[PDB]
Amino acid sequence: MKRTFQPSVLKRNRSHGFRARMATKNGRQVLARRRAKGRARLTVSK
Amino acid sequence: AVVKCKPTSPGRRHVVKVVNPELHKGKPFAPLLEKNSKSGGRNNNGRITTRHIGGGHKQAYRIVDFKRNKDGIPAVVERLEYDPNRSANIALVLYKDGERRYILAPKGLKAGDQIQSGVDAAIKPGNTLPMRNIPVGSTVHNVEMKPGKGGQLARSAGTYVQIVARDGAYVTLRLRSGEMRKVEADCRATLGEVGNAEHMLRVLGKAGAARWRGVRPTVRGTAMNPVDHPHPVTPWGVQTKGKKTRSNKRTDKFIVRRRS
RNA sequence: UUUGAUGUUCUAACGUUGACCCGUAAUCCGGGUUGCGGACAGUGUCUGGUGGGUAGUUUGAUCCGGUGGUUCUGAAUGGAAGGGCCAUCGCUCAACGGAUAAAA
RNA sequence: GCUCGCCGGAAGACCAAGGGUUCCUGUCCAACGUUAAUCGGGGCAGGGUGAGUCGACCCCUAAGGCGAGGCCGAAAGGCGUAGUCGAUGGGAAACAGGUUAAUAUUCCUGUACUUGGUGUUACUGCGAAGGGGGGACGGAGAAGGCUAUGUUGGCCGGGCGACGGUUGUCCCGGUUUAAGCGUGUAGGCUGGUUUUCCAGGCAAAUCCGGAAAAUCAAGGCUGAGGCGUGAUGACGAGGCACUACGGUGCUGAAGCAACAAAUGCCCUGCUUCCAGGAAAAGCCUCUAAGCAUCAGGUAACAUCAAAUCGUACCCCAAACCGACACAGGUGGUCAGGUAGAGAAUACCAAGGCGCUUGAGAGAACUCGGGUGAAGGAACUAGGCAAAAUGGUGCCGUAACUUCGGGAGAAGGCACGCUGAUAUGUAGGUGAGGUCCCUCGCGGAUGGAGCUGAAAUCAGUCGAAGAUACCAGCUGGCUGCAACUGUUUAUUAAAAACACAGCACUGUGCAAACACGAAAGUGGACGUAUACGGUGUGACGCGGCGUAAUGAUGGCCAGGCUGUCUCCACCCGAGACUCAGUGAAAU
RNA sequence: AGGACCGAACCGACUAAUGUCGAAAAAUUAGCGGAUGACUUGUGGCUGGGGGUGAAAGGCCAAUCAAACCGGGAGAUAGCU
Repeated sequence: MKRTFQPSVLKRNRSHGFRARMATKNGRQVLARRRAKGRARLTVSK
Repeated sequence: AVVKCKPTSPGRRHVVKVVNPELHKGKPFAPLLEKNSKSGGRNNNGRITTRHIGGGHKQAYRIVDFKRNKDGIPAVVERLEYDPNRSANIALVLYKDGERRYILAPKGLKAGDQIQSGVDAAIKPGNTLPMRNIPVGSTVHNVEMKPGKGGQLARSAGTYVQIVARDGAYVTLRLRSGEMRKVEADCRATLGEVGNAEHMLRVLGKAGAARWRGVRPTVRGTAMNPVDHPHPVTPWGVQTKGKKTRSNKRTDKFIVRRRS
């Protein structure tokens, strides 16, 4: 059975990319939370 | 014409086709073509607003001249074509000035006939005359409700409206629904009745006909769960089967009679 | 003379998902012209009815007090309203120590 | 290195997505490989990715997203125009051979091709977000020419050979060559030349469209393939000389005919059908504004540039998704020989592998199978499972029926091989010669040669010739449901859901209905022969019947058999012993 | 021509067996139905939680659905263990 996750760089970038996050106001808040927490990888990117 | 298919198999056993030999067996006039992207019942929000709509064979929208603003320009009807967007076939018209357009083909229109629009036009079927000029007690179609609107009434196959009285600047029209409407005289209309009157004889044979025509399966209320459907009421709680919903109070002044 | 309810007509309010022109290589939008309706429709507050479509729930007590007398008191003074004192009265509120005025 | 076996429409080769050096070499068994391992997709070091012609990049855009102004909404924010993104699509160009341990359509050898800038030469009107053509399209199906590809024959080099014969009608290996260039054929499309005029193509136009005429009847467009150049070039079986003994250098004969032939090309072709089958850009043409001694364009020549990014490796898997080196899943292309209708099936070429625990014995028992005396469903809730038929050709095929179907109903007989018909027939293809020719890829004779079913007779071997794999059990009664189809991913595939049809009701369009505080949308760029909701579900009169249909419920009959009386033997993996690694619930 | 017939790839799992601390958190073998469409699939987007979608089973919404997941109210409350 095909599993739930089917990798695709284009889909990943356009769904969870930094530009996608910044497009919406809430994504900016999510990025701010990530920066405050201090995680090295703010978002998924190559 | 009407033809009954041999019952060679299920899906042909109950098939009745409406064959029109005089239709054009070729591509439509490309310059007047335009794309028609299906919506599947979705809207701007992307949710479903109308049910039982989706799929279907791809079709191209043909621009049809309903207003008929070419006044005093005699034209020749080149041929007839099948318009997927209308239940009635369309007709290609070439004007003397050298321009081509589409019109609705009435019952008595065939290839090679002559047509003319404007007030200075004869009484032959298909001509565009104001209802003021059209004699009372006649049959017309593609009637306009406002000057220059284009025409909205009697646009389906074999549909026509009767001019029943003439009250000065307004005219009374009986529609195929039994509706008596009062319309301004300056509005334009087309003589005769729409063609392709045999549109009723088709039965579509099987599910696939409607499926590729654009209709999707309909689910009855009883089979639905209480949460999904109230189950005689509509899915949204409106009581159907004998409950009028006409509440406008704006166009009622143009209403003379109600359906009986 | 104030006039309102109603009837006919009209435009200056108002609608125009009618037409023409401009910003504009623009089905949007705004502006200028006109025609169509026009004090109708619609909108804002209030209100009568419907409204499992939706939402919160169930399966002589008590609260309210009717009347009386008593200036006991009555929030600046004098009244009045509201409270206290004594009498009586309205519910087999009987699920009768009665959990809500209001629930299958 | 030699044997045995498996895949071979894949268990082979390419890719797309997805991983990111797992690719090659040197080097070691610290940890992993369900055991050892000197080995590896493991540890460390080094090397490896070469693009004007491959793709990305870039021009345009569909679905969709963002959205200057603008509308709406307490704010957040929602919608949307001009515009901007967005390939899953449309635009320009490369092929053959060779090379490393890893790149090649990128490097080397040869032939080229495409887009723009610069300068010269001779001409000329140029000039658009504007107009016209094209780009630009569905389903199904038949034929003709082709090609990739394969068979035979001729030719070339070799062989005559360890168990009988094999200088012979014998055997082995080769018999390949691209893109570009010119001819342009088979085939398909279309009637052309000239003049005059027209409120049409939101301005104009010599461009498109329309109307008139005089002229010929041919012209024009598209178009695979073949033919010569490409190429007395590369490649080429095989032999020769050295080998760090893995391998490297020299050489190199023939390189032809016929047949069959595809899902690939002519073919976005042609014929029919309703379900009527994208958009834009590049591209050819017309002019508007402005300039026409310019500028610009055309045709030829020389030159410059064509940047940047990925270029290893896996890609039906050990490397991707499944926590695993997981019996699972992953889109497209090429995909040959024999028998075969077939990409099915059995054995093979090319190419790739023996799947990361084995060695002994052959207990009960478990798992998957083969055989079997008699009965042939007596076992079982139940023919559950097992057993049996299964293909081609000839004859024949009942009741019912909506006249289509039932039906392959059911049921009867021949299938192998050899000679003749016929030194392989009919059929298909078709050489050379000859005659014509509006003269080349042009039309007739002709059958050379190749391929080539089906059928009759006679003979012949076997217990059995559709002898292997592949490959319907059959009929009757009967309730349900029109049928096809879909559903409870992961215990219910059905009588359930859905269905074409039927009937009621609502909606007159700024329509109803629904998402939205409202804007605005689908309905519908449709409109009463249109759409929404409701109940039933073909057809004849929710009730009665209903042909066909059904992995539907039940019963019966013919064959069949290990289901059973009753199990017995045998074939493979466990179970048992030895060596190495090594959990669990509780 | 057939929402035609037998039948490969492809789709699904209707029957049987093994697998239940299996190779697989529904798998494998032979039968099985469709296999020109009411078919399937690659890619690219839209429909978002009283909401979406649903040929409709109370089915699916990333192994969780008669109301998903993540952080907070929140150390909710528990006459209960």
